[PDB]
Amino acid sequence: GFELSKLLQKEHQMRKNVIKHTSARHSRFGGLLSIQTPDKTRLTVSGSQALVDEKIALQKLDDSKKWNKRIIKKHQSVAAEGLPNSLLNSQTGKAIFFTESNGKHFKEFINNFIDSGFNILLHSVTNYFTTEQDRMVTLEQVEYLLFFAWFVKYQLLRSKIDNSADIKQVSEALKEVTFILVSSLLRSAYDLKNWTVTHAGMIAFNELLNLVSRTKAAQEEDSTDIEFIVSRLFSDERIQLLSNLPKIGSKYSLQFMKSCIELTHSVLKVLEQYSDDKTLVIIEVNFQKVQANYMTEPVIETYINFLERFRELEDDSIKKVFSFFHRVFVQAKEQALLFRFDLIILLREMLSPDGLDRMSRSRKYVSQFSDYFLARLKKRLKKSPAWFVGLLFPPLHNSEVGFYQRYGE
Amino acid sequence: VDDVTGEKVREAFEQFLEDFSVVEKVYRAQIEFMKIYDLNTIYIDYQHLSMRENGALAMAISEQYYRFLPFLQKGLRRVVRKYAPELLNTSTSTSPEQTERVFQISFFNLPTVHRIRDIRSEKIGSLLSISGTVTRTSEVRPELYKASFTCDMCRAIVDNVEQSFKYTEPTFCPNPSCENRAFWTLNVTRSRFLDWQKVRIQENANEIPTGSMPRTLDVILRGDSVERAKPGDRCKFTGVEIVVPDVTQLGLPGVKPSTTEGLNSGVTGLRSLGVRDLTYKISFLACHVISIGDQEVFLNSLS
Amino acid sequence: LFPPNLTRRYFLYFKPLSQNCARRYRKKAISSKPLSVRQIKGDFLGQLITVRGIITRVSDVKPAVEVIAYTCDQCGYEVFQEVNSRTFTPLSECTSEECSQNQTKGQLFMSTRASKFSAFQECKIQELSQQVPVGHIPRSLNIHVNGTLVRSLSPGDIVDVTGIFLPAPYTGFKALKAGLLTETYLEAQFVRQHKDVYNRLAKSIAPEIYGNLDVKKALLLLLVGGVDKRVGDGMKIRGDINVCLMGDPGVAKSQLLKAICKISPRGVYTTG
Amino acid sequence: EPLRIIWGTNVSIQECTTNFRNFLMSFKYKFRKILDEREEFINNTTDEELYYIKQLNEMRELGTSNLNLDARNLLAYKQTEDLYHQLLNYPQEVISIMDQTIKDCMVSLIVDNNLDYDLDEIETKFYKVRPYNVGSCKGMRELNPNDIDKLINLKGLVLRSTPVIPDMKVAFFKCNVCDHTMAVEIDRGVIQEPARCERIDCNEPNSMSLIHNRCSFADKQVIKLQETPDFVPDGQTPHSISLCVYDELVDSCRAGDRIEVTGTFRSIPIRANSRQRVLKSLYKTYVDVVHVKKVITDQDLAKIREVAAREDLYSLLARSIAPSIYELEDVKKGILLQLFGGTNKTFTKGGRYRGDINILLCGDPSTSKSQILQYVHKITPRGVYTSGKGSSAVGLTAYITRDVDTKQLVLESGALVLSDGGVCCIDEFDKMSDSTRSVLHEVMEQQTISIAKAGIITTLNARSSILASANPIGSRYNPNLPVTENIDLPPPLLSRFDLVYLVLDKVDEKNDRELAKHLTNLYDDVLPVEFLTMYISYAKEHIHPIITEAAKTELVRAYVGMRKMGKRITATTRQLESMIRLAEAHAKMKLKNVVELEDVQEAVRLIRSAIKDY
DNA sequence: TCGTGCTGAGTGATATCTGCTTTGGGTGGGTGGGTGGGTTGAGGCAAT
DNA sequence: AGCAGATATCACTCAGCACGA
Ligand SMILES: Nc1ncnc2c1ncn2[C@@H]1O[C@H](COP(=O)(O)OP(=O)(O)OP(=O)(O)O)[C@@H](O)[C@H]1O
Ligand SMILES: Nc1ncnc2c1ncn2[C@@H]1O[C@H](COP(=O)(O)OP(=O)(O)OP(=O)(O)O)[C@@H](O)[C@H]1O
Ligand SMILES: [Mg+2]
Ligand SMILES: [Mg+2]
Ligand SMILES: [Zn+2]
Ligand SMILES: [Zn+2]
Ligand SMILES: [Zn+2]
Repeated sequence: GFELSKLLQKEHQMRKNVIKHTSARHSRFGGLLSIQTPDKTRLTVSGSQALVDEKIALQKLDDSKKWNKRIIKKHQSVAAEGLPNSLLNSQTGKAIFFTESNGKHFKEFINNFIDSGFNILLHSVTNYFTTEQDRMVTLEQVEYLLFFAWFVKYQLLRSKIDNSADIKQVSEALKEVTFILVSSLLRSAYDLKNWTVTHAGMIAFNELLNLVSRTKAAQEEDSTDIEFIVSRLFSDERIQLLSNLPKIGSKYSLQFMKSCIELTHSVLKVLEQYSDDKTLVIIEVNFQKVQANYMTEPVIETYINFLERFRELEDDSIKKVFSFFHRVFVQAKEQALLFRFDLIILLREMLSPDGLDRMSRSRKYVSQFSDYFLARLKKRLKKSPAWFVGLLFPPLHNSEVGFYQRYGE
Repeated sequence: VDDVTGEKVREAFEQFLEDFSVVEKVYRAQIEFMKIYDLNTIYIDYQHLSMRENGALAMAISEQYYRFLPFLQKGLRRVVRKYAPELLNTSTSTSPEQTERVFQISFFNLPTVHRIRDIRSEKIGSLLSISGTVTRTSEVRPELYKASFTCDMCRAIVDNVEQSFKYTEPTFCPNPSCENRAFWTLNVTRSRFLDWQKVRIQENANEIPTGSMPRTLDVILRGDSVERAKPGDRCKFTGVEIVVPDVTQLGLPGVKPSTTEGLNSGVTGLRSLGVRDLTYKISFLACHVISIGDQEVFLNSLS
Repeated sequence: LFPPNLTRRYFLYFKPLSQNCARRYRKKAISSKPLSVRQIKGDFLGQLITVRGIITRVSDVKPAVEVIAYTCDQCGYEVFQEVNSRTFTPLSECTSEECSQNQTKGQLFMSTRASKFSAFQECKIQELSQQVPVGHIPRSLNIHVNGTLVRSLSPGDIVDVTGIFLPAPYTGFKALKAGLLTETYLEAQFVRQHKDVYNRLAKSIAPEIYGNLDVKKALLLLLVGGVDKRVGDGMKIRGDINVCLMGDPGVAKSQLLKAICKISPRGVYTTG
Repeated sequence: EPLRIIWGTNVSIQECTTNFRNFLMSFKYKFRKILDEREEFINNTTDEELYYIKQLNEMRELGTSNLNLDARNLLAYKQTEDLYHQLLNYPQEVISIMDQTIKDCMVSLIVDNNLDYDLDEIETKFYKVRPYNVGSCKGMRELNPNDIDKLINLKGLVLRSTPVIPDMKVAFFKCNVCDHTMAVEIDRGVIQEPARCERIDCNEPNSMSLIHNRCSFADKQVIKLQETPDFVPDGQTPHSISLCVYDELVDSCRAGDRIEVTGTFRSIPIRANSRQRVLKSLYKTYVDVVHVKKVITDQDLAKIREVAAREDLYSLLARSIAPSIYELEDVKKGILLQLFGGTNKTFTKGGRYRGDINILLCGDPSTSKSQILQYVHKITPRGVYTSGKGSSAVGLTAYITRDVDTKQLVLESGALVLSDGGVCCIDEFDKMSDSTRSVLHEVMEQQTISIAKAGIITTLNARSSILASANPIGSRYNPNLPVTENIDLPPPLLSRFDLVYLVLDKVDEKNDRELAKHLTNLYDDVLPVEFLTMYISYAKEHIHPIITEAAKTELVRAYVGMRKMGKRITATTRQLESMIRLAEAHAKMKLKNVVELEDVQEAVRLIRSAIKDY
């Protein structure tokens, strides 16, 4: 009942925001508006809201347009590869509605399995599969990776909630045999252009990085043997791969994008934490070099694309996206990247009364970022009038002027 | 995309039907009663609903009954499954035809009773009660509920085609190879029909303003509520106020489409309505009817 | 850029040629010569003729559209359309230069504020009794009134309507199905409208009858009907001096009835 | 900057908005008083206090939204004379601007006054303005094309009103592929259906379905109006105009009611046929109405109690009933007692005993009998006027008819049914159909009307009193013959009336002279008709007398004495129930809850006087 | 890892042709209905 | 004449490779 009341209130706020777009009188009342452009030409719009408001007038002008630019989406049927429906293609937010008793039974079963034999099952499976890697079909790779990722993440969540049950039940993920198996699977999937196995390996690697971060948080002296693992896993080739993932993410499904984003977040988190804590040797790790590696037009594009779908995401995805944006804008000072129009339009959509609920921390992040971005954009525009034109177009790649554009000096 | 709010309404409804008590359980016992006698309709007192959950559940159902009704049925089936597994299936040799039961939810005891003259468009899709005098009753007809079709070309089968106010047919063959789009034949053997009756009522004479023509309304009865109102009776109907389109306009197989002095102009712009317009009519869908106005067998009846 | 009729703020009518003027100049006045409905044949179509008869029906004044103004949601320009028929097809697509050039598909929406309308009234004129031949049924002719001539014709008035006899072609499938047979009407242009005290009054009520002084005085009293009906207590004494005449056949009851009804302004004659 | 202008004019919307806001914020009725040349009637409190601010505050307190605006007040203010002219010329845009401005000021009041009133409730409401008094009222025959799309005033009589018609406002669409929903507004009745799903992930084209029952609708109603009788120049058939009312104005005026309507004169094209976009040259005119006008308290209870406390209440009521009728005190008293009526008893084990009183007014035609019925109608809160064998009247019995308007079967109730709880006056009882007589007998016996025709089996309550009038067979009532022969009615039907009055115009010099004096003068306080009706309603609604032991003894003794008078039967048991009802009615008249000996004494006397005539 | 074509077949889309049917009236019928209109005059029947 | 369904011929998007930088 409490959740139902909260949802009803949310719908009430949405309806209230919708009300401003509806006319009190009936449709056939017949009010005609004339709006004057900066040049002396008058455009005609219909509707009471048009007369009473200007933003509504321009929105109607836009909306009334008939011509649509073609959008081509690269859709792959999961049944084609023989895989079942899973987290890879299931829409984000799709929730299995358990009953209380059934949920309790399922949680008890999973907890007992994780405390009894997850370690042994993972060890046996990893041995059998690394002994017979080449015979793997796509289904087995996806299956192994998804099982590993799901159970590791569930144990992490339960450890967070309950102080008793702890990481030592899923400690077998840390061991190097499983780690190298997962890394080889992901790298081969990448190389052969098998995007579904790529996605599964992405998820598994994200869970592994979160796990290793928790283990380091546990004890440093006991985590020297895990500093070894961190050094092994952040190999230059792997760095390159991880960096490349985001750049390609934009082409594929939403879920791909989200996994890319999350893995990026985890990678940067571990990199920064382990650079601050101590020195890293793979070849010493230069966190700034990696960071820089992460700063290019495809990455940003990817991010933008993912953020466009903000009415279906939770607050965590928005928080990660804007953490990345903060890294870009402030820490990296690569501001030219973000001086685009996709971001401006999307931010207007986010901050509009109809876009995001006022009572939300996501709106707080968006408002802070928008304030900073608008301040810096105003300063740049005051400096260089050319940037008004510039905004419209991708960055120039000219030796002469490129620097000037990018940094203003 | 799932309806998050609708699912929570189903979750709340399941608790109400399973835990409400007044001290024996009221609706758990009622579900058992329907199991023994093999009854479809289940009666819920609206007064009881308002008590549980602070009244949020009752208020949500009241405003939006058309929207949340499908989710209420989902919740009822789950509770029926847990305690009366055999109730889900419809009631010498093996019978091959045993389809799922079509449960009907009937409400009553609403706080307010409206007049026919008090009906407005703001309450469309809301649960409310009205009172009137029955004038005319139509005969009972079978109404298509869940149609099943077979492909002309490849003989493929399409099932569970929900029907709107008009006749509906598939558009896309489920066969990858097959190209059939607009060539279908209905299959009556696998289809499901429901009882349907049209009742015409008018406002009571006492409520009629002096020197005024009585107001009229159309009430539709389904399932067990059929043939429960006779002409001349004064009945109290509880149900949902709906709006009925002009099915003609929408386009019907084999049907050529086509007070107010031409000022009743319908809505246009639809694809279906290429150059035509759509008009609307207010009707009533009732789920509960109350008509205000040998030795061994007899002995058993008495207490 | 716009039709000339759109900005016109006047109406034009033709006054027939007076018989006196035509005879002064040795000419025949066809236009002003009265004609019956029967005498109006198909060879008179398209001419200025006069009709004599009694109006039997007049419709309500309604606005007839002549020029229709449209608007473009995208362009911002105004389009116009001329209507000279019973029916018209509305515009759907913009035809402006800007629209065409830019390829923008803009929808046209009717605007009644800037449109031009003219008052319209349809009347029926029927033959007079003296104009029908022997053993024939009277005929009627339609009349169309446009502009300021509206409200110049009322039922029951004998008039000399001058107008232009024109056909009314059908449109669409009706046109094809009808054939060569055409309806007709008259475009109204000019309308000419045709036109001791007690004892003396009593005797003058009905001179043709033999002297019945008392009955005539009673008829005068009924006709004047003087009364003060202002009780104000809930009812008021009836203000009508009703008169009833009863007698054997032979008295001129019908003559008194007809005369007293003719004199009265509101007198109505009916038969049981 | 974008500058918004009303199409076809040069008036700025911003200027109109600010002018209207200033007018609403600061305006006093003293400006109207000076404008109307009534400056010397100005007081110091009401005329110097803000008017529309108070109106808005009261509207917020009561939760209403509609605001009534007097157009003359705009002229009363210097700024808004242009706004008044624009409203007269361009009503639609000005009205929309006024609605938005009203909402803006309503929210701004709470914002500035930092009141505790909830703001979310205000934000979700729709506000409207209903201007009136926009100039002299024209006639339905004076509406030319020049008046199109302009604000007009029209007075007339309502003739019919169609049922509520749902008018679409917002269209609700659903995706067939992803179960995604979106609402699209409607402009000029055109649904703006999406070409494809708005979801990035789901871009499925041409897969949107309209859910009819999940859309937002409005109330519409069409009303036919006829010009007032004075508008007819010669006496021809009056013309009529069609009206449209939306939202609150729906059901704001019933048939037969004279109203004044303010609205916009509009023209709409009519399609030739249903298949095509083709339109008729001739346009249809109608009025978009924006405002419609139609042309018990503690103090009331105190006045009623004061009147009841008066000693000569009976005579006062008798005089007030029929001021214009001379020397019929007994008939007036009987009519008063019938109007107040007896106590209705709802018995368990016994059934139903009627508390109504029936009176028959028979006698010579010269005497005043129909005027008494008209007075009774004017006084009774509920009742109908009917004459037996009368086509003009609706009818005395329920019947099944056909609704010509709608071509529908409708059960229409008769005059007796419509009089439930009131007094039904039948002017001409003598001439009446056999069927009607049987219906009257059933009504006066069972108090219900039963019909079993047209497939309908129903019973209608007819708990109403009857006050009928009758005339003799010939030119006068012959005293020699008995009443039954003279009235020419069945003895059974004539024996059911509690009181039978024989008002006879006997030729007496004194009586004739006095009647002549009264009649010629027509060319003891009296109560107003309205107050008498209110008193009767209150007495019939609240007071319920009960019989006491003394009343029982008096009734028994009176009945025994009446029976002992007469073998001839002087009285029957009906003469006892009639006395009981009359005593209860008299007790009701004095606002007493107990029947005392005085009421029984009055009852025996009224009953006896009628019996003496019999 | 940017820029500039050359190739390219796939995935559209929109500019472009092929067949009803209609009004209303029996020069489409009564296995399309009579609550989608027409419709005043004669005729037979029951209650009166 | 107008309207709804359909054919077929019209472009445009992502796809990817050779040179050089
Ligand atoms: N006083 C009279 N002087 C001259 N002619 C008279 C007189 N009275 C009656 N008539 C003639 O009587 C003829 C027939 O009578 P009329 O129709 O006037 O009245 P009526 O006899 O009362 O009628 P009805 O026969 O219809 O009852 C009329 O043509 C009228 O000319
Ligand atoms: N007591 C009276 N006081 C005043 N007026 C009286 C009285 N008695 C008779 N009249 C007059 O007698 C006339 C009777 O008119 P009314 O309409 O009442 O007649 P009625 O009873 O309906 O007649 P009928 O039986 O002929 O139809 C009226 O003018 C009324 O003024
Ligand atoms: Mg005669
Ligand atoms: Mg009378
Ligand atoms: Zn098929
Ligand atoms: Zn245009
Ligand atoms: Zn969709």
